[PDB]
Amino acid sequence: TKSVTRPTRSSAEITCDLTVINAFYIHWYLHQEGKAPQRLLYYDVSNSKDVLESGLSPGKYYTHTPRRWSWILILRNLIENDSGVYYCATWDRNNKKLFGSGTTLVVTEDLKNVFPPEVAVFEPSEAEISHTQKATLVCLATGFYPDHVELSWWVNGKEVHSGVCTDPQPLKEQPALNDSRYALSSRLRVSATFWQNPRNHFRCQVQFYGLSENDEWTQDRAKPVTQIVSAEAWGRAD
Amino acid sequence: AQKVTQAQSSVSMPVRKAVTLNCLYETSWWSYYIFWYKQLPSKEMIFLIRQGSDEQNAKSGRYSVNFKKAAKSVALTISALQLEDSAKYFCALGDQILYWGLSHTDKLIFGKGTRVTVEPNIQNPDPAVYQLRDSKSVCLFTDFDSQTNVSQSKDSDVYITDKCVLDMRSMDFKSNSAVAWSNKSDFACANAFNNSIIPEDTFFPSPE
Repeated sequence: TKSVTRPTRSSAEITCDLTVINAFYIHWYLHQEGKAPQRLLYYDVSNSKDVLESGLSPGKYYTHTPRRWSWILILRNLIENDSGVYYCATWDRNNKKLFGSGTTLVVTEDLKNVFPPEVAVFEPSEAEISHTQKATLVCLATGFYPDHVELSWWVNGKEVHSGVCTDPQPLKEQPALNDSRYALSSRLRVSATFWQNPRNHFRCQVQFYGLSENDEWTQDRAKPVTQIVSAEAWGRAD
Repeated sequence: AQKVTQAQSSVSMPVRKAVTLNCLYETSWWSYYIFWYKQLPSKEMIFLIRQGSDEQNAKSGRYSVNFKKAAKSVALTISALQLEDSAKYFCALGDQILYWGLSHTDKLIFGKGTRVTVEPNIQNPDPAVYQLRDSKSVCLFTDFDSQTNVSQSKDSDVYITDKCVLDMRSMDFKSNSAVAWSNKSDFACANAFNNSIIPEDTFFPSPE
């Protein structure tokens, strides 16, 4: 699963990670939130050409084939309605249509709308430590756009997928605005004796997908590129 | 006319209990296929089961489809309903064009999709609201029964998330949790959850 953020009136590349046994026709689908997934086009591998659905402008979608098994869909003149999850698909001998991974696209008019997340780690309440005997630790990232974020817990230099939970989709700091920044929260729960050990290191790591080196940024502040932002804490003696 | 419609609003069903997803289609073709797919939160599209037009009712693993040919209705049913079964589910139709049979150029016709969020049944409810201190703060609502709804904040200045299921694979202990915070300096952890319906036995720490 990949994340791509692009400004309007530009080009975007969508990569297909699908492994195809027999390569004949490579289908492209688009899934937009609150709508049904639909095929935009498919690629004829033998004839090397694009077959577009009715109503689509020629030249809008182009699938490039750099290598034998490689397929990349290129979009032209990006508009905000191009935003969504793009899948590559193929039929198989089993009479099933396989969809390789997916990639979420977000197109914005102003590139000034992208913000890196501000992460903060919050120490467990002593009450729950006494009452429940288990300490709950909370990390939350705020003021980030677009929606693309990956939150990971790191304990003592190692990632822990157990005893951790994250919200399925981020909140909206400003529900009134469509381009408004997002807020996400996560939880990590460990035993009190493990939390009360000061040698134990706790770090909330958040992967953010921003601008690239090719993207131009003329603004005064720091360039909102693809960035890693972490907030760390140590165990309490009590 | 080739179409697929899923009317269902997001459905919530507890673990170990059965849930049924309704999908109805309209097709002019004599022979066809119906597909069900599972879309994970990571946006991974996964195949589930396929129902043939002239085939009998398809049942594979924990998935089962009730097929009514005259009614043009397929219903997917998940019996066990694990926690990992929470996903948006889609109903698809194989779309013919050529009259002589299906082609590899043909496409799927997708419904709007129906999201399924399973509720873990909580063995030992211990509803409480704890206040967490930052490193420089946040109120936390945990250990509450899954039968409890979480209503989002009325005030735009305060933010409230939804329930989140934590599972410790060691202790085999599962918990629901919610997070609420605000930029207000004097905001308190007693008032925050007022809009949501909460147990009367909910514990609060002695403030200090």
